[PDB]
Parts: sequence; structure tokens; C-alpha cells
Amino acid sequence: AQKTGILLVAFGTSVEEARPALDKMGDRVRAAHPDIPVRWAYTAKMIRAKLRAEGIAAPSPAEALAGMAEEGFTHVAVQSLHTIPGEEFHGLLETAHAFQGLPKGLTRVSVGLPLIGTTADAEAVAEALVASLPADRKPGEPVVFMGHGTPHPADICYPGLQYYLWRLDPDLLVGTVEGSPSFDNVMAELDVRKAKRVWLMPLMAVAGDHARNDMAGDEDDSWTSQLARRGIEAKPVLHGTAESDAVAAIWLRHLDDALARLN
Amino acid sequence: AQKTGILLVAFGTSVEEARPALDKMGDRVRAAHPDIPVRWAYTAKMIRAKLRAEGIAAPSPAEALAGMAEEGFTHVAVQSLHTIPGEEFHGLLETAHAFQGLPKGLTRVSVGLPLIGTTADAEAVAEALVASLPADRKPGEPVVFMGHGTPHPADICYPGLQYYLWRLDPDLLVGTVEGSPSFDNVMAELDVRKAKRVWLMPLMAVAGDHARNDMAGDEDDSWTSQLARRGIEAKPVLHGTAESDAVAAIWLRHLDDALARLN
Amino acid sequence: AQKTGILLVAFGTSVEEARPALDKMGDRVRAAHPDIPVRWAYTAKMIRAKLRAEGIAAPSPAEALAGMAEEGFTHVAVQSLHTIPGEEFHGLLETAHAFQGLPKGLTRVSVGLPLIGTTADAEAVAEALVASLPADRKPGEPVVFMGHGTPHPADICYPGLQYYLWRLDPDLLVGTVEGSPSFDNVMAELDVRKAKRVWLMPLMAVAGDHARNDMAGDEDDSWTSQLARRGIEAKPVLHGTAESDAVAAIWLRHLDDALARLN
Amino acid sequence: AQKTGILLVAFGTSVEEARPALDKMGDRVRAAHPDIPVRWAYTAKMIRAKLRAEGIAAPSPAEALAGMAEEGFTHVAVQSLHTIPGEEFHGLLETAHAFQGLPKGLTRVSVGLPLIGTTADAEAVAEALVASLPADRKPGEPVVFMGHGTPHPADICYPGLQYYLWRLDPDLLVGTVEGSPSFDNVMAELDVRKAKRVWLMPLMAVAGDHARNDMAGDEDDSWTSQLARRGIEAKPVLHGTAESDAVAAIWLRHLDDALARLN
Ligand code: HEM
Ligand code: HEM
Ligand SMILES: [O-][O-]
Ligand SMILES: [O-][O-]
Ligand SMILES: [O-][O-]
Ligand SMILES: [O-][O-]
Ligand SMILES: [Cl-]
Ligand SMILES: [Cl-]
Ligand SMILES: [Cl-]
Ligand SMILES: [Cl-]
Ligand SMILES: [Co+2]
Ligand SMILES: [Co+2]
Ligand SMILES: [Co+2]
Ligand SMILES: [Co+2]
Ligand code: NA
Ligand code: NA
Ligand code: NA
Ligand code: NA
Repeated sequence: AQKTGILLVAFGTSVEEARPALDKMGDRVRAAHPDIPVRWAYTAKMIRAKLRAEGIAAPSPAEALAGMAEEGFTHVAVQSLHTIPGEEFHGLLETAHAFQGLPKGLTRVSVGLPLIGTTADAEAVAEALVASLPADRKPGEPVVFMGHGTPHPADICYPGLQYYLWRLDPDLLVGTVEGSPSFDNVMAELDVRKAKRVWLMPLMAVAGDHARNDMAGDEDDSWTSQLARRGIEAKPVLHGTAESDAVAAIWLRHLDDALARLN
Repeated sequence: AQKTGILLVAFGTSVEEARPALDKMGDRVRAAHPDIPVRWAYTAKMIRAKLRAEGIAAPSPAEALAGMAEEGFTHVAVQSLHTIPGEEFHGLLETAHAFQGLPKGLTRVSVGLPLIGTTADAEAVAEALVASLPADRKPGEPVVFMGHGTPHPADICYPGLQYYLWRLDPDLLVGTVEGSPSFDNVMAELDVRKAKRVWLMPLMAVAGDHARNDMAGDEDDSWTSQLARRGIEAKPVLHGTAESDAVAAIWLRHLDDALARLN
Repeated sequence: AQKTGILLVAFGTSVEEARPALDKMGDRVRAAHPDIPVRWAYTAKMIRAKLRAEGIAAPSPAEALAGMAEEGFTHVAVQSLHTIPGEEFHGLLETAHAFQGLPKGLTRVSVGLPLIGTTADAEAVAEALVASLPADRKPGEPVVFMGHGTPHPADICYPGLQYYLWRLDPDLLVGTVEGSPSFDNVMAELDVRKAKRVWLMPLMAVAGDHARNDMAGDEDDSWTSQLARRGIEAKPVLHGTAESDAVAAIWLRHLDDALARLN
Repeated sequence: AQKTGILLVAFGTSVEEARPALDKMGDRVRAAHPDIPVRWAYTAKMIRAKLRAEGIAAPSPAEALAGMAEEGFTHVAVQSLHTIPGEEFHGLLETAHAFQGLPKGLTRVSVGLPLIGTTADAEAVAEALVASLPADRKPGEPVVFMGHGTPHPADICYPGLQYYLWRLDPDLLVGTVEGSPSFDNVMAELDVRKAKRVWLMPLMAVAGDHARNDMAGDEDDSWTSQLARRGIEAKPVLHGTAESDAVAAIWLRHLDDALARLN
């Protein structure tokens, strides 16, 4: 009776200018698995709420998998587009396990690792980030990658990643909105380097509200505003990591592993 | 943040003439719990399929509970309108347990017992069945109650119930379409009683397709057709047990117990 | 790495005169599966406590399965010698599921049905009980089988069984210490039959404390004492059903099904 | 009926010279919770096997918790003395969850975080490691901390920790036997620093076989042997991190959090 499906799961975005990076990921998946149905879900409640408000279907992972059981899928590979295996990724794993083996439902539900899975992923991410840098960035000019940050233990992925980036370039820095390293830590790194021009790039899949507001906003407490007050030319780049082929390739490999775990 | 909901779950029916017994149960629940939201789900895949085909929303228990988590419910009392704790009732229990405690989802999901829960329910069902008999049934005229039957061990509820019915009336008989006692067992009971007029009543919540076709159909292998060939005046009664107040009261008590199990 | 084991689980007994029926079951299992290791566990806490007090190892199902994981077993078939799928049997099922698939532990843990599993088992039990009757019991003399009884819904197995027994012999009766039918129900059955000699047989695997005390005790409230006060010659028979080959054969078949469910 | 217990879980050691660090942890726990029973278990199969071979009881976490359920404990706080939340720590979490809520068993089983739990733990570990250094280590002399390493994603804790250590001292280095950073990575760090005297300290709770053999062994492929071949005075220090009060204090705090999670 066998039927295989793929569930792509993003934190998500509700802003029109940011959704293209999701669609680009959808194409990549379709191109690599032309005969497997692909469905979407979103882990953030507030974003499902805004998307429904605009008249767009936006299922939670639970709704998506109940709907997929209803369409007769038996084996589903779930791939998050999270960066780290934090709270949301763990919740997604609990949700997948809960659906597998329910009566008359899904036989097998596998979950692909987020971006920074193994130490080998972390080193591959560092390389992909380097390959993603804007052509106009000059050698010596620091780049701050902005991650979300979390109180979850997987926060340790950000300082782990900083290790790998430095092995490539002493001027590539990691900062987070809510964890460690903090933006203050990043500014202290910038002061010792006496950098005059600094690039800012989101570490998340899509350049969402943290990217547009906390990293590059007009208000005083944004990263670019804070850098301007200390005389630094801030160059924010509003592209999520899902726009990079070299980064996306790592999510794709994770999806391949999850499909293979279905048998 | 607390919010309590009730999920009523029927095997279900897709035939217009049979759905009124479901609506009657919905009223009873509303009348007994005027301030608790009440939602519906259906355990039979083929029936969800026919209802969707007619343009009617018919969620599986999984879809229903994912939707309810999405509306912000935290504590849900699930009540099946199954007759016995067989395969479908067990699947419903697995499905409820799977949803409870998922991240950002339902805190507590309780499940009410089907009709024949304890031996005290079984005795109460026997009494309610007796109270439900048509006024025109005469003393001495046998009544055959038709249950579904199952290969599941809960099939033992049918012969258990027969025990309780006989304590009340030697001429009340239990038969099933797919289990034990069989219709052949019932006919052998009828032969020793030399009964000339026999009543047939569904044991299920709604007088569905088994009631209209297997019990009372025009075709040769229906119960009434088989009784007519042996010279018995068959009186089929097309009312599910959900139409009886005395029977419905037992499902209601089960729902009260399940609400109390939420705290 | 594969290694298959069998876990036999009894409610248990702590009285020397009753343990032989367990040993007889152990032989039967060894004889039918000569190359599979067989281990024991007991569901009753008070009995594990008395056996430890006498210096006898008596593991709970949890201790047994943790020990078996430790010896390198990978696939274990658990067979209860319970009569009905009540509270204890359900707890055993939860305990088996909990062990299967734990890291570096058991791959597969299956559970065999108790005696009264399907309606087909129930009919086979009725036949086996009849075959087990003492040769001196005369036709027409009632036999009361004593079951435990439980508030669990599986109590419905006792009146279910009574149905099957009556199909064979109108004078075979089922009574229970704690459920339905009650001993009062049995005495009302005896009064209408005006029986002068009545046989009492335990329905449980071993003739334990309920058999020696509640059924056949010297005190006033025992079954035999109550029957003597109403002028009935009570003939108690202190053999658990595990002593009968015809009954044991049903547990053995259940164990075969559970072994096959391992693959 | 309430009864609270503490389960201390070590990877473990089977070598006499190394077990004192476990006993020191046992005292610390007893001293901080004088009225709570404390039990031991070990996650490594090969070590349970060697300890049983020497006649010492060495239960797996499953055996321990089944035994504790048997003694009447209801609420158990499990604390691993693992360094990272890798494969073994995850297995321990699965095992604890499996025991909680089993019939007549443990009501609540909580699990304390391993050493490197949050980014705040990671920074506290870095500080504790610094405080643990031998008094004879001179400023400027590098120290290599040896961790296990794992293919599990929690391997990212080692490069995460390296980040925190460097914030304190550019000459503190992290290396692992089986993950990243590798010993080759550490030697390349040593070459750029042209270090003549290097200290080696185990990162694990006990200075076990990896410490005595892979880090400080006489054979050619040991860390100290490899450093001697390149003209470096290697100073191995055979004390597990459990010997340090400043490090142990972090495990103790984790145990406090796990006790509080019992209510
Ligand atoms: C007449 C036979 C059976 C009856 C009357 C019955 C009834 C029930 C009921 C009423 C519950 C509610 C849970 C509770 O009391 O806490 C339950 C739970 C459950 N049942 Fe059944 N059941 C039967 C046979 C089985 C069988 C054959 C299986 C497995 C093959 C099974 C598996 C379970 C499981 C896994 C649960 C939830 C946790 C637990 O084991 O208590 N039951 N059952
Ligand atoms: C750096 C990577 C990882 C870290 C730091 C980590 C850490 C943790 C921690 C600290 C917990 C405690 C539970 C809680 O917070 O409530 C946890 C729970 C859990 N973890 Fe991990 N983990 C990682 C990767 C993984 C992976 C790859 C898997 C699966 C393959 C996994 C599976 C689980 C599961 C099933 C639980 C229990 C329920 C849940 O999903 O929250 N973790 N993990
Ligand atoms: O986090 O907003
Ligand atoms: O059963 O149709
Ligand atoms: O039940 O004793
Ligand atoms: O790892 O030995
Ligand atoms: Cl310039
Ligand atoms: Cl007439
Ligand atoms: Cl005589
Ligand atoms: Cl010197
Ligand atoms: Co945020
Ligand atoms: Co049917
Ligand atoms: Co008892
Ligand atoms: Co090792
Ligand atoms: Na991020
Ligand atoms: Na029925
Ligand atoms: Na019994
Ligand atoms: Na380590």
C-alpha cells in the first residue's frame, strides 16, 4: 500500500519579502526528488496565526501529519529548516514520534537533522557561510552572523560554530539576539580589531523579523544603529541562509539521510 | 491559560436518515455542559471519505485534536459513542495519549469509556435496552439485538451482555454480524422457543448500513429475509441506541467521568 | 547478535502446596520449546514480598526484563498466566512496551494473551473446563467455578464465560470473589436448581489463598461454609486451572502466537 | 505514600585507582542532601561486565530503577556524571521516561543535565577548569583538556567549550579521542604557540582508561608519547574532573534542579 512523502518544516515567515527563500527551498527539494510529494508546516504559533489571518493555509506539524495520514501517506520524511537542534527541533521530534505507528495511520515518520547537526555539519556550515559572503566584502572586513539564540542547551552550537569559522578567517564572528555569544560580546570583538566596515548576515534560513528589525532596523537598539553610533559603517545583508546553494545543500543531505531512514 | 473542550467521536454514518441520532447526542451533551465547546470526529476512514465527498467536514480524531490544539484548547475530554472497547476504541485511546503533552499543545486529553464499560455498565445497558423496547412488542416475543462483532478480545462483551439481558427476560437475545454470538446461534435460540414474531433492534449508536442492509435489507441474506423464509414475522426497528434516553444516559455518565479525570 | 527468550508471568503464589502448578507450566513450556531460555516473574507485589522473605528470588516483570537485557536477550515473548485481560494484564503490556527499543536493550518484547482472550478462546476455555471436571462429579450436579473478579472492564469476561459454559451444560456456574457474577448470584442460581451436592473449582491458574480461604476455608464466610449452612454438600477441589492439560494448552497457543509476533 | 530517591549514574570505571573520584561525588551528594537515599548505576555495558566479574554489584540504569520501584520509591532524581548530552545521556533520558508512570511503580523520574548543559554551564565549566589547574602549571604553558568525543551531535560541546576557555586564556586547548577537535588539531595549535611544556588533563569525571592509556600511556600512540617525539615536555595529570570541587559544584546544581522538577 506504500506511499512516501516529504514534510518541509520552517520556523516560518509572514512577510512577503522573506517567503521567496522558502519557495527556493521547495524547488531544490522538488528538483532532487521529482516523484515524492512535498508538503509544508511551520513551528511558530504566531506565524501560523498571521498566515491564517491573511487567508493562507499554514498547518502546524501535527495538522500537516494528520492531513497526510488522511491522504494515505505511510512513510514520511520530515525536514526542518532550523539551524540548531533546540527546543523547536526537539518538539518536532516528539511530534513526529507521536504520529508514527498510530492505528490506520503513518507507518514511519523520520526527522532530518537541522543545519548544525554533527561537528562535520558545523565545519561544512562554516565553509558554506564563507562561500555565501557578498563579493564586495573585502578581506579583513569582519562579518557578523546573526543567530536566534535560545535558553535550550543547543545554544552551545553558536560558540561551536564560532570555533569552526575562526579556523577559516579570524574576522568572522557569531552573535545572537537571545543567547551566547551576545551582541555585546560581538562589539568587544569588533573593538579589538578596530574594524571600520562590518557586514551583518542572518544565520537563519529566512531573513525574517529579527533580521529586518533587530539586526538592520531603523530603531536605536538595532545592530546597525548601535554600530553607526560607534562610527562603524554597517553593511546589513538581508538574505537568509536558505538563499545560498552551499548552505541549502546541507539541509538537502539531511533530507536524504531521513528518506534513507524510512528504508 | 486554561481551556476545556469536549470531542464526541462516533464510528459515524454517511446516510442522511441515520445522522439525526448523532445530532440528538450533540444536544444532550450541550444541554448537560452548556459552557463547554463540543467538537466531532469519526473513527471510520470510509465514512470520512463519503462525508468529504458530499462536501461535509469530517475530521479523524487526529485532525480534530490537532485543530483543537490550534484553537488553544488545553484539556480535552474525548467521548466515543462505541458500544464496546474493541479495536477502534483502543485506537482512539492511543491517539488521545499521543496528543497529550506535546509541545505547546494539549496538556490533558481524557477518554470516556464506551457503552459496555464495566460489569455495572453492562447491567445498566441491559436495563436501558429493556426500557427502549417498542410499546407494541408483546411479552414473550423475542427481541434480537444486533451488535457489530469483532475479532478483537472485547467481542466477549456481547455474550457478557446476553448474560445480563437474560437475568431480565429469557427472550432477549444478542447476535452479531461478525462475531459471537452469530446469527446462526440466534436462529437456534429462536427454534427452541418456537417464536412466531421476532423484533430486531440495532445495538449500535446509529442505525447505519449494517442495520439497513444486514439486519433489515431486502436481499436474501438479511436477518429479516432469513426469518421470513422460516415463517417468522420479523419486525425490524431502525433506531440506533443513541435515540434512547436511557441508553444515552450511560454515555453521558462516561463523559462526566472523563471531564472529572481532567481535574 | 539475535537471542530469544521467554518470560512466564504469574500472578503468583507464596504457599508451598500451590507452587507445583507453576512448575508444571514451566515443564510444558520447556517441552514445547526445548531450545528457548525460560524466565519467571510475578505481578503481585505482596507475593514478591513474601517470596523474598523466604529467601527466594521473585522479580517483578520490570526487574526480570532489565536482567534479561543485561544477559544479552534481544527478543522476548512475555506470557501471562492471568485468566482475563484486566488491570494486571494491562500493566504487564505497558511494562513490556516500555522495555522494547530502549538503547542497547531489548529489540522486541511481545505479550501473549491471557486465558480468555478472544470469543474463540472463551469457547475453548469452557470446553477445557468441562474436560477438567473431577470423574466423581455426577451429571446434574452443579459446578461453581470461582474467578477473582475485578473493577476493571475485563470483568465482563466472567459473564461472557458463563454464556459459553451454559451452551454446554445448564448446571455449570461462574462466581467471583470481587466482581460479577457475585457469590449471592451463584446461590440464587443454586436455589432454583434445588441442588444437594455442589462442586467448587478455582478458575485461576493456581489454587491460591482465595481458593483455600474464600472458596474452601473453615471460616463462616467461606463458600463451602455458606453452602453447608444451607444444607448443601459442598465438594471443593483445590487444583488451579494450570493443572489441566486442556486449559494449559490455551496458554501454550498464546505463547506460540507471541513468539511468532517476534518474527 | 511519598518517597524520594537519588540515582547517580556514571559512565563508570573498573580500575581501583580511578573509583575514588566516584566515592568523592557520593560524599558531596550525601553532604548536600543528608536525608535522601542515594543509589548508583553505570551506563557502560563493558564496565558493568568487569565489575560483576570482580564480584561487585553494578546495575544498569534499568536494573537500578526497577530495584528502586521495588523498594517503594515514588520520585527519583537521576543525575548523570556525563560531560555532554550525547548518546549515553539521551539513552538515560529515554530509560527514565520509560519507568515513570508504570503501574504500581515510580510516579516521577527526573533527569539532571550533564556538565555542559546550557551556554551558562559551559562558561561556568571553563571557569571551574581554570580553577582546577595544577599550582605548578606556569602562565603561558598550554593545557590540553582531553574529552571523549562522539559521532552524536552533542560533540559540538567540545568546540563550544574551547570558545569559552579561550575567552579566559589563549593557551587552554580542547582535544578529543574520537571527535572534534582532534589530537592533530591540538598539535597544530601547539606548533603555532611553540610550547615547550604542555599539561594534559582529562575532561571526563574519572581518569579512566582513555586517560591512562590514550592520554598518558607508555605506548607510541599515546598523547604524551606523541608530544615527547616532538620534543615537548608532557605533564599528564591523572585526576578526573569529579575531583575538583569547582567542577563538581556544577553537577550538584544540576541535581538540585532535577529534585525541584519532582515538585
Ligand atoms: C476484553 C478485553 C479488553 C478490554 C475490556 C480492554 C479495555 C481497556 C480499557 C477499558 C482501557 C482504559 C485504560 C485504563 O483503564 O486506564 C484499556 C487500556 C489499554 N488497553 Fe485494553 N482491553 C482489552 C484487551 C486489550 C488488548 C488485547 C490489548 C493489546 C493487544 C489492550 C491494550 C491496551 C493498552 C496498551 C491500554 C493503555 C495503557 C494500558 O495498557 O493500560 N487491551 N483497555
Ligand atoms: C547538540 C545537540 C543536542 C543536544 C544539545 C540535545 C540535548 C537534549 C536535552 C538537554 C534534552 C532534555 C529534555 C528537555 O529539555 O526537556 C533533550 C531531550 C530529548 N532529546 Fe536531545 N539533544 C541534541 C540532539 C538530539 C538528537 C539528534 C535527537 C534525536 C535523534 C535528540 C532527541 C531527544 C529526545 C527524543 C528528547 C526527549 C523529548 C524531546 O524531544 O524533547 N536530541 N535533548
Ligand atoms: O524572539 O522574538
Ligand atoms: O463490516 O462491514
Ligand atoms: O483480593 O484479596
Ligand atoms: O572508546 O573506547
Ligand atoms: Cl574603501
Ligand atoms: Cl397477534
Ligand atoms: Cl449419592
Ligand atoms: Cl623551567
Ligand atoms: Co525570537
Ligand atoms: Co462492519
Ligand atoms: Co484478591
Ligand atoms: Co571511548
Ligand atoms: Na539561528
Ligand atoms: Na455494536
Ligand atoms: Na480469575
Ligand atoms: Na568527555
